[PDB]
Amino acid sequence: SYYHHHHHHDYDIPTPPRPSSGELWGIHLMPPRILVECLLPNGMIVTLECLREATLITIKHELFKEARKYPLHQLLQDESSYIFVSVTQEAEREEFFDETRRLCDLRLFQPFLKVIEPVGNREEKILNREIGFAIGMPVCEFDMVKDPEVQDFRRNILNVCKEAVDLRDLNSPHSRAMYVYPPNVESSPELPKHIYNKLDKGQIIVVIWVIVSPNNDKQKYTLKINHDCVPEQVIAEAIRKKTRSMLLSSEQLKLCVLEYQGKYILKVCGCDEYFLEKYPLSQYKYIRSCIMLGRMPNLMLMAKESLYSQLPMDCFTMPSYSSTKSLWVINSALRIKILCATYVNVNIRDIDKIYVRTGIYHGGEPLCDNVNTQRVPCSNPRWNEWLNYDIYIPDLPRAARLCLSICSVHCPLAWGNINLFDYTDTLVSGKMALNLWPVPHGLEDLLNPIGVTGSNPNKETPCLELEFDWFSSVVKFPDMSVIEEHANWSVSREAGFSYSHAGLSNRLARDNELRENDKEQLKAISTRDPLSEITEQEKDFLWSHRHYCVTIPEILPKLLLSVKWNSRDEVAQMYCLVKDWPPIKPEQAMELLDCNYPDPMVRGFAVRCLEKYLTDDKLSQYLIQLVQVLKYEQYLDNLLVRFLLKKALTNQRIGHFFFWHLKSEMHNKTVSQRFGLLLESYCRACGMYLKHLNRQVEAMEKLINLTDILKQEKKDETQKVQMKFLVEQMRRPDFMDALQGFLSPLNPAHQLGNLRLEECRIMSSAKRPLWLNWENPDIMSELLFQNNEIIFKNGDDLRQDMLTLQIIRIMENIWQNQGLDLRMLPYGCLSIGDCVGLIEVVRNSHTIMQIQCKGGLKGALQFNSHTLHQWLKDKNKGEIYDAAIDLFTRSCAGYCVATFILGIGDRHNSNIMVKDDGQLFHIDFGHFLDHKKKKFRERVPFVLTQDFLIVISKGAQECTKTREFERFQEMCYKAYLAIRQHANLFINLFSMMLGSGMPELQSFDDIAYIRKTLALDKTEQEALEYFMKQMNDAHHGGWT
Amino acid sequence: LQEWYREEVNEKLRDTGTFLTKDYTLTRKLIKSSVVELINHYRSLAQYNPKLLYPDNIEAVGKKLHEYNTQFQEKSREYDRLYEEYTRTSQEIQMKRTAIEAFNETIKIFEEQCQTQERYSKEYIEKFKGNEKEIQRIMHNYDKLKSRISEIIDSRRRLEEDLKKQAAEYREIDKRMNSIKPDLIQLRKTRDQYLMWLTVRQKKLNEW
Ligand SMILES: O=c1[nH]cc(F)c(=O)[nH]1
Repeated sequence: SYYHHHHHHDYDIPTPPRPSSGELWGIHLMPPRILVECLLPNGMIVTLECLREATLITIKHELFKEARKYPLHQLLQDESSYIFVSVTQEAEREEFFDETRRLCDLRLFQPFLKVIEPVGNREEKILNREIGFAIGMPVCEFDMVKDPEVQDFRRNILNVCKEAVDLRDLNSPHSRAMYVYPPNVESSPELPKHIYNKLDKGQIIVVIWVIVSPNNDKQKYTLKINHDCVPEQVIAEAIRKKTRSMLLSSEQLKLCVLEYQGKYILKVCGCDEYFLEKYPLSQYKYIRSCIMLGRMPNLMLMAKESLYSQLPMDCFTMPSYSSTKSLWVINSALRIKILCATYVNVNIRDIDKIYVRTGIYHGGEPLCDNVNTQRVPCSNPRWNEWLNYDIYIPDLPRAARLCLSICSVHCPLAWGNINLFDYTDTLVSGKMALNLWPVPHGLEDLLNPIGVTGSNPNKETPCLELEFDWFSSVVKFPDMSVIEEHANWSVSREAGFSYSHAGLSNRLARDNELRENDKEQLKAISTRDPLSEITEQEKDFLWSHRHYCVTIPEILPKLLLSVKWNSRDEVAQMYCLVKDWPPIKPEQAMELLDCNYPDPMVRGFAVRCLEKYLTDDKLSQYLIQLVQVLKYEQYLDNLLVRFLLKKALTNQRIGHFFFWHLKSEMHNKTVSQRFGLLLESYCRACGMYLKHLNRQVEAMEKLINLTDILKQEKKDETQKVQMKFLVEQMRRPDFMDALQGFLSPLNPAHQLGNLRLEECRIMSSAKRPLWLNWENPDIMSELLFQNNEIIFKNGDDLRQDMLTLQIIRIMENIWQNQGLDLRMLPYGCLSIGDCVGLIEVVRNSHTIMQIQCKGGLKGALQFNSHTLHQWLKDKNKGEIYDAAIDLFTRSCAGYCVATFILGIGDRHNSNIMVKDDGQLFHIDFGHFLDHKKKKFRERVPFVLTQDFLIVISKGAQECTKTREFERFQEMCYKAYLAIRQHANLFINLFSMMLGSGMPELQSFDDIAYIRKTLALDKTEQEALEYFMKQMNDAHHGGWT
Repeated sequence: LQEWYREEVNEKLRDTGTFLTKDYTLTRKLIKSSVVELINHYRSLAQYNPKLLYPDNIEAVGKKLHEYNTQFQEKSREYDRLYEEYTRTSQEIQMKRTAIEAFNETIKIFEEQCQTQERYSKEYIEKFKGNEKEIQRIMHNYDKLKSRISEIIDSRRRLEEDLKKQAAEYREIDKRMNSIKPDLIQLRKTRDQYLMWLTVRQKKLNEW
């Protein structure tokens, strides 16, 4: 009746990528006792029975007492003349020098050991193993790579690594402490106006702490100094007050201050942040949080020599790896012989016929795109044509590359791209063997130039080999000198053109006097965003007035996209404007490291901007974007790498995230080589931090293996059983070793001490994320947080969060440092692996659902709208109450605007959270720029229920009409516009992230959502009203 | 004058010569007295500037919007599922390939050990002649050593076959992706044209 008795005959009720194999090959967690064949110098095989967690000291010391009961005993030296070795799962013969290591921790492939004495008598140097571990592929895997570029990278990048370690031991040990513990400081000293007014005309109250003996007691010297006084001054006032006395004249104090003053430096109580240079205390982040949060700083006087005590000497060592012919001579068009793909996996039934579409490109393309005929279609596909490209060979730009793809009848099968010049500047000539890459999910488009340059290293893939026209000699690219001449010639040649011209658009005819309408159509273009595509008229317009455009530095990004790169005439002149163009702000410069600016002069310039302007603070903000932009660099060795590597080696807090951002993407073979090499270099030069990173790595690996077992074997068991298993395993010593003495990668300032397994637990989600809880082992744990806790989540792709939480952080600092205070809580989050990451826990906050499960009464009738307000009142009572609403009203307002602008997945009772103090903030954002509309809008994802509206207007009825809400509604307008004025950045940030394989960022139209939602094509008054309209129609009343 | 007359300009330029502040704009291979005057003429744009070929029910055209959308989004899952298999297989494959290299290297250490003992043992087979006591137990050890290398090459072989069975299944996955892909584009192209024929009624469409 229901189904018209239609049977579905097929349907039968019978019927997080993974898997990183663990302690032994094919098994996650090696059996608690196990058998291992020890192999001796005398060819004898004992077979020791060994505990999972026994050291090699324990195994050797025993093996040389169980080999005494086997033959040929006197053919073996004293054990100390020996060392273990075996095959690993990465598949190298690893000599086991650290005999304090445990058998589970070795990553053996099969359970066996072999004795030897150590060859390669520089033992020290065969701790490349430390770097190999940190990186998760062995350094010898690079020694075996043929390619000159890779080896030329490895040797030449050490130039940078050297100059970095120079800058560290310059004014040591201070300069060393500076590297290790850089001051955490806002880039502006100016203190925003709403922060000021929490100060009674520029005064904080601080609290210095001290210790005398044994280490036991401490003492609180509570100052009240000027917000804009420095650590030095503050160290004095503390020392004054410690040592005033009735047994001391005033002038006697002054001397006993001077001699003590600079024997001390300012710690922060609870974490390894230190105030180590001339900065107004306001400017240090810890302070500026304490102001905002209604908190009294807790600093500490630490003796410089008790700190310089701790810093070990980096000890940087150099490794064991210690005529042309101008392109412009070449007279012909480009041609390229195709030949034959082999491995082409297609149905001859379903699909008709197949060809090799090709093209030449520079980001966007400099000729008509061509193909070959649809030959030996499907079965054994072989062409042997010569594709003829209608660009003359002198008219190639430095950056240009062939893009190709095998298509069907009609949609693409496989793709691959090659750099037309090698890294030595040399036109590519001869035969090539190019293995293809599959087409991505979203990519319907036939050819794919934004994809990575180079062959796939996966052998078993469509190997489309081909030939390049060869001109009897190595064809290089012109010198700069040679390019300057041709620019000056093309300039003088242009001066004597004649009155009229067929397309006098490219040329002026106004000459040194341009019309006043024209000079302000340029600044009108100048202002427009990156995504507003430019009309040919306008390009030729810009391109003509190009020399006036030096007045308006910021115009450049446009100007470059105006040049035709198919005219070396034009291109050569551009190389000379750009040569010495005015440097620009970093926010505009970063546009010029995206895929659309592939030239090296351009990209050099853009680094020259960062070198000058971009600060270690603002670098650390945008690090993600700059590491992602490495993927668009043509060659391994380049200016951006040399910059980032150096900053990383200068500053150990950047260094830290620089490792993890690269290490994060090491699974992804499009960058496995590149990033590997870079990490190797960083790891060799960063000195002792390597050892700190090696513990963090070690820890994350144990956690990966743990959750892996939980998500495969131990599913279909009760939480109860799983939770036994978890604790049982954390008990074991290889774990207690591995998971206790280390730094949080979410922020390496926090230490992670012993694990309280009381508070460690598996969350309820089906991905089985772990709630881990460590002791803060700081001396002043008390004054920060005695227990540190963070969530490890194997199974989910963090990096969409990682970006949105970054974007939010930026919107906050935009808003707040423009004086207008909307408090966003961009909780910490870090991707460290395939779908592996970390999330900062925020204590004392609950999902609105929890609020309603609490305040729900007795018998399950219906939940109340006020419950939230009533739970929020129970927390906040007095002048307190009014302030808890202000906070709520302010955060709700920011999170309204941010959510809407980004279009992040719809918000509901289970992904909005509220704090005891009454701040509201979103978690678990999903897909960001409206990824779910690929299924069939301009959405409002934060739709303010009654609940919020009530709490917004201190508990009224028909709340939409109060003044309380007029404030709120104004904040939303003031916040929406404030972003809009910075909407260039937000385009550029999203624009730089296309290099990642984030499915929400496939290509520029994805990003184009953010235009309509900021309404950039309009004027501002229109946007306001569009925003009001969009806010009105989701809520059904309120916004005029 | 209302066939050819930014974001959804490009979405209707996707995959196809094609053409379509305060006047008008002409877009694929952007261009700023009358409107229908100038487009019929160019339908070669070289001679203007150095460097235009392709221009009843109501409620059961919208049930076809529900139907082609159930096809498409089932068809998309078919694509989205297989892409994962394709990658997992790729992954799993390579782990095997490494294991083979590791197996291989395991063997080479063991083959050398069966070699290593004979040098040092068949010096002690001849010196003194220990008698049948010493050499029956140096014979026992060597018995294991070889029968172990048997086991390893058994284990490696047994892997190498599986590589092929995976590798076989790998190819088969791409095979079917590449047949599903082209139909997926037309299922998608027609569901855009079907919704274009409907559009105002913007707000009635989300349920289908
Ligand atoms: O302008 C700068 N030059 C050099 C630096 F190290 C720096 O931080 N800023």
